[PDB]
Amino acid sequence: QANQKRITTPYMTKYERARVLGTRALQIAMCAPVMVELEGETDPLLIAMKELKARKIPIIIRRYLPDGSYEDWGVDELIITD
Amino acid sequence: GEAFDWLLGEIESKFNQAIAHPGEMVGALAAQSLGEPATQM
Repeated sequence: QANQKRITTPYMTKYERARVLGTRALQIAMCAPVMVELEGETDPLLIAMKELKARKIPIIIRRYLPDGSYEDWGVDELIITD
Repeated sequence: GEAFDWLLGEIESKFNQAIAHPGEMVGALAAQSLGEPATQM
């Protein structure tokens, strides 16, 4: 759909933030570039959780509306619940 | 005056956190919540 007229919650559902911090931590865990300055972090889940609060994660979420269409929200445009 | 402006600030945030999350499996929730008491009835 167009960037106008998107109808979906701007907030990030707890299902999306569970699969974003999982998919991001799996990338970091394989030699993937890190967007944020890491300080004493050897653990990928803590790094990926840190990228999220800074809104640095490079993922766009594709939300399928139930009628077959879809919308593309980048992880910056969404509003982190917690 | 500032309490009221601060009060309307959280009535929004507290509400917008209640809204159901797209993707919840609801039938799993309503099937288990009606039948979980059943074991004690």
